[PDB]
Amino acid sequence: VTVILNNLLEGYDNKLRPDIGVKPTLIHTDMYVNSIGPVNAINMEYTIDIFFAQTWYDRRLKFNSTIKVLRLNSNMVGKIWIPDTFFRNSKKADAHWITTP
Amino acid sequence: TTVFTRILDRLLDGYDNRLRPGLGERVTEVKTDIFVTSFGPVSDHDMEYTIDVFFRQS
Ligand SMILES: *[C@@H]1O[C@H](CO)[C@@H](O[C@@H]2O[C@H](CO)[C@@H](O[C@@H]3O[C@H](CO[C@H]4O[C@H](CO[C@H]5O[C@H](CO)[C@@H](O)[C@H](O)[C@@H]5O)[C@@H](O)[C@H](O[C@H]5O[C@H](CO)[C@@H](O)[C@H](O)[C@@H]5O[C@H]5O[C@H](CO)[C@@H](O)[C@H](O)[C@@H]5O)[C@@H]4O)[C@@H](O)[C@H](O[C@H]4O[C@H](CO)[C@@H](O)[C@H](O)[C@@H]4O[C@H]4O[C@H](CO)[C@@H](O)[C@H](O)[C@@H]4O[C@H]4O[C@H](CO)[C@@H](O)[C@H](O)[C@@H]4O)[C@@H]3O)[C@H](O)[C@H]2NC(C)=O)[C@H](O)[C@H]1NC(C)=O
Repeated sequence: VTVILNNLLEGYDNKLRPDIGVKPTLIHTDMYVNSIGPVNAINMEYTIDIFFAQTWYDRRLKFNSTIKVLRLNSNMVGKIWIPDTFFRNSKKADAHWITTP
Repeated sequence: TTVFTRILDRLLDGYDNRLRPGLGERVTEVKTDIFVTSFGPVSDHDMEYTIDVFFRQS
């Protein structure tokens, strides 16, 4: 499996999105809301905790093997292109880093 | 000493932390233990509570 990951990362440019010169990158988004926190009417804001998932296609990361799926923690998240998704109306947003990312 | 240094240096040669132990062979079993040093204050205004823990995983 290490060979597969090394081959995928070999000759990979994470600065460029997939289909950079072909078509828009289609991303399918999912949300699971754990809790909509208290609504601060004084500040006009509300806290919300979510599991945010994004699915897209990157033909650069194609691999032919019997594994059929590589399940990985955050370690390679910085090694590939990730969407630039941000929340437009978020006064403050934080990711979680305990125990690990 | 020399034996200690060579053991430490050569331990991770050819090691991939991206993969869990026993990937494709078995299920990784983790034994968990918690020692609550101090059950922190419970915040009614937040539905929140703090707890200081020594968290052990084997
Ligand atoms: C002005 O100046 C300030 C101060 O300098 C500056 O603020 C700083 O901004 C930078 C971003 O620009 C920020 O750096 C990143 O932090 C990432 C981790 O989280 C850190 O923050 C969390 C939470 O802090 C935030 O909390 C609030 C929001 O939630 C809010 O206050 C802020 O946003 C705040 O930042 C914190 O919990 C973390 O604590 C630790 O745990 C991290 C675990 O990943 C670890 O990286 C940290 O070093 C740190 O670990 C030590 O401390 C803990 C205890 O706190 C101990 O338990 C540990 O043992 C350590 O002693 C962090 O503080 C951090 O992950 C970023 O580094 C990752 O990403 C960058 C960018 O991609 C990479 O270059 C890094 O290599 C690294 O990427 C690896 O890991 C990710 C997964 O996390 C993988 O996806 C990557 O592929 C990669 O892993 C692969 O490669 C590496 C080698 O590259 C390899 O080792 C791996 O095995 C693997 O192969 C980055 O450091 C910084 O924290 C922040 N400083 C502050 C706030 O003090 C401003 O930006 C400046 N402003 C301007 C405009 O200039």
